[PDB]
Amino acid sequence: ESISLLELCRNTNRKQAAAKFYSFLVLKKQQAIELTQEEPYSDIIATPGPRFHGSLEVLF
Amino acid sequence: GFLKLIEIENFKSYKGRQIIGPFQRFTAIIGPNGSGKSNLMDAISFVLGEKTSNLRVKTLRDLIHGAPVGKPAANRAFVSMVYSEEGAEDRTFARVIVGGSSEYKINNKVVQLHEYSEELEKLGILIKARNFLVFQGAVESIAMKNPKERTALFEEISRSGELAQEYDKRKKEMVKAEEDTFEAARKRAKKAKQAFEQIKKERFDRFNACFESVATNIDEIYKALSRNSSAQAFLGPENPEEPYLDGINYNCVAPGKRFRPMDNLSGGEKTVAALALLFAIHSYKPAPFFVLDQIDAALDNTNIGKVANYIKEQSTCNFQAIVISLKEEFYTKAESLIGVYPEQGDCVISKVLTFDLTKYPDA
Repeated sequence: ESISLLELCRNTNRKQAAAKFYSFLVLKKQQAIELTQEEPYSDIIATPGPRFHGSLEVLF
Repeated sequence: GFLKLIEIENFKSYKGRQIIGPFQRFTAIIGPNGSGKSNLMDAISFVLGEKTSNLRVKTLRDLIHGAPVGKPAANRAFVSMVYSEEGAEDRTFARVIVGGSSEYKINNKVVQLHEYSEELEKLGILIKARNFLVFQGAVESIAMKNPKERTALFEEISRSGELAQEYDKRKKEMVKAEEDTFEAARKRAKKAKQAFEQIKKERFDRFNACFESVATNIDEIYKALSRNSSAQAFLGPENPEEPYLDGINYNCVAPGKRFRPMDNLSGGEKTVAALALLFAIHSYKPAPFFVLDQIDAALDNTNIGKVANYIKEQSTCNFQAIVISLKEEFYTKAESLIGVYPEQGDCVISKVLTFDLTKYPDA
């Protein structure tokens, strides 16, 4: 499955949205997720990474 | 104009071809601990003509992805800057590593470094002076300069210091000719001081043109950084007639204190006073964009928001701000975020993501 950053940030304020974006970077570094972004400023989609096997729902 | 985007190919950890940006008027580069952010700073320095010895390598070839460990991804690498300007076509400035040395290009036309530097200078980008860069530790460096070290800095940035030796030598000749003084001796002394007053007037005018601009701007900057109408900042030459000969005094009225030399301040108060001087100095010769490498590392939680809001305000009109930032209270003031992350590989791979913060409300 997959998680959309823009959907996670719906209804958030600037500091909250920035922290969720930053969490994507950290979770990618930790290999809990993989990231795709089609073009600059498009949605950013997380999918399961090699180093975490639970659910993505729980990761956020 | 504007730094619109950076295009990178196989430069340090930026494997493959990558678009960095587009940049907004205020963009923060952020990411978890890693080679990526500093490598992106190096890419910006590199495309703006930085010397090999200042790019954390011993050979230009080692900037190619994988070259440091003998596994180069390619025999070429490049960084390209797209510079935009309202009413004009975009201009592209590129530096390519070809055969182990630099090839400079403007709009894909190969040029020599002299012309590359000249064309950037016409845009307000001074690659030898690095007027676009606030290096890590620049705040603390300014904070520690005594009055005479301030005068040294003003002579450097105003290019009045380029007239120092001629001033000293013309003054030496004038003193000799005056010491001698039948009528021809009077004539030689008169011409001696006239030629000296010429270089004195010229050194004064170059110094004064820079200093008076910085001195005129520093008060409002210090008020804006302090977010306090009662804060006051003052620069003054110890020797008004010839400021280059003595120190530049710097007194502040911190928002609760009394008129005192910046020396007599401490903590975040002295940091905000040093920041005001740093930004006032950069308001002379200002580049169209300003790259602040981890300026927020020098800040604590009593003034990080104030400095971030100052950059936010200035970025709407006076310059484009590109900040490499570790602290959320600073980078959440930006319009967009460039997030750097690592990818697993034979060598460290860096990639980026772009995020628009303007879509969301404040606190």
